[PDB]
Amino acid sequence: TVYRDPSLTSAPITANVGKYVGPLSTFLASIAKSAGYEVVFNFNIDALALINGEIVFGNTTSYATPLGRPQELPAKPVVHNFSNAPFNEAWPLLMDVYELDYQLVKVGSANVIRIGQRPKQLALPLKFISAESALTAIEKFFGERPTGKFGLPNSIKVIPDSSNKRLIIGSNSEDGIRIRSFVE
Amino acid sequence: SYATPLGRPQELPAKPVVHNFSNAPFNEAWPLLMDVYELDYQLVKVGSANVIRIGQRPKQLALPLKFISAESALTAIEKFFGERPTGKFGLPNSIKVIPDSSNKRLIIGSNSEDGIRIRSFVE
Amino acid sequence: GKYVGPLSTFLASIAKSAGYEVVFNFNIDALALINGEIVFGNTTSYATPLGRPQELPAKPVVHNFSNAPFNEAWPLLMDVYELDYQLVKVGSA
Repeated sequence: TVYRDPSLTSAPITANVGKYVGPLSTFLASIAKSAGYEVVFNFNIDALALINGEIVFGNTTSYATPLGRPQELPAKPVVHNFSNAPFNEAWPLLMDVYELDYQLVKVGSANVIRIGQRPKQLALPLKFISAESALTAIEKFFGERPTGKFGLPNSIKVIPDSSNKRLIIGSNSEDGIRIRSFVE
Repeated sequence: SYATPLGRPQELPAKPVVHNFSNAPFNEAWPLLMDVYELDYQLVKVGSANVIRIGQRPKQLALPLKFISAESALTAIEKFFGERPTGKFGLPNSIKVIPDSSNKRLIIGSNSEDGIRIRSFVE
Repeated sequence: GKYVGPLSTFLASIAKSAGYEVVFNFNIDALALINGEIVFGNTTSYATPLGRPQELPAKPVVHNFSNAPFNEAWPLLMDVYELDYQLVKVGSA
C-alpha cells in the first residue's frame, strides 16, 4: 500500500522525534534497521506481558510489568524518522497513524492546514448472514460491550464504531470469517 | 529469588524477551518474531524507503467439527476450561466453533481437546 | 504561544519544512501517546499514555502570521474559536 495526496508539496523533508521506551519495541525496529526498514507501531507494544532479567531486577523503573499493562495498551508511540521523504506522501501516512483528518485553507499567499479528527465510522456489507444475528455474534465475541465500540444493524449491513485497531482485528476480520455459505 | 515455590500464576502468560541471532536471514527471522508475540505487519512505501506497520493479530480461529454437534462440544469445553475466563470465547455455529484466545490457549485449549472428542460415536 | 506536547510540536514543524502553517482544531496532545521522554521525564510530561480525554476538546492558542491580510485572517480565527462579530461606529473609529 501507498499513501499519496496529489494536492500537497512534494519537496523532501527530514525529521526525527522520540525514543522507544520498552525492551521489545527497541529490539524490534532495530533488527529491521539492519535491513532497510523503518518500523512503525500501531499500538503500545511495550504494554504487553513481558518478562526479562532487566524487567524485574532493574539495571529506570522498568516500564514493562510482567503482569502486562492493558490500560496503556492502545497508546501510540510517537517515534518517527524521515530522511529525504516527500512531504507529499509522508504527511498522509502520519494522518493515518494518529487517525487525523486535514484540509487546506488559504490566508493569501500562504496555505494553512487545518488538522481535525477523523470520523470513526465504517460500513460493513453483509453477503450471506442477516445483520441481526451478526450483531449478536459480535456482542459475544467482543463482549466484556465496551463503550469504545458500537455496532449498528441495518438489515443490509452493520456500522461498527471504533478506533483503527479495533476496526481491523475487530469486526473487519470476524465479520470476514462468518460471511460464508450456510449449509442446510 | 523470583521463583516462589507457591507458583505465580498471574505472571504465567508473560513472554520472555530473550533472543539471539547470528547471521540469520531477516526474510525468515522476522516472521518468527511476529508469531512469538502474535503481531501482524504490512509494508508501506514512503518513496525510496519501505516502512513496516506492525499491528496486532486478530485472535480468532475456526474449528471444523466432523462427528459431534457444535452445541454439546461447547458444553464440554465450558466445563473443561471453566473456572469461563474472559480471555476465552466459544462461538457455536452448528457446523463449527470459533474459539477466541491467545496463541497458547489455542493449542492446549480447544485445538487439542476438540481433537480428542471428534471420534466415532458408538451406539 | 508555543505547542505543549511532543506530537503537536513534531507535526506543524515538518510541515514548516514545506510552506505550511498547521492549525489544530483540538488538543492533539491529549491523546494516548507513549514515548521515552513521556514516561521518564527529561517539565512533568503533559502526555499521559493513559490519555487525557477531559482536556481533549481544548483549543491550542498557537498562531503565526506574516503579511497576511486582516481581511481574510480575521474570519479564520473567528472560525477556529467559533466566535461571531459585528461592527459598530463610535464616530471616526
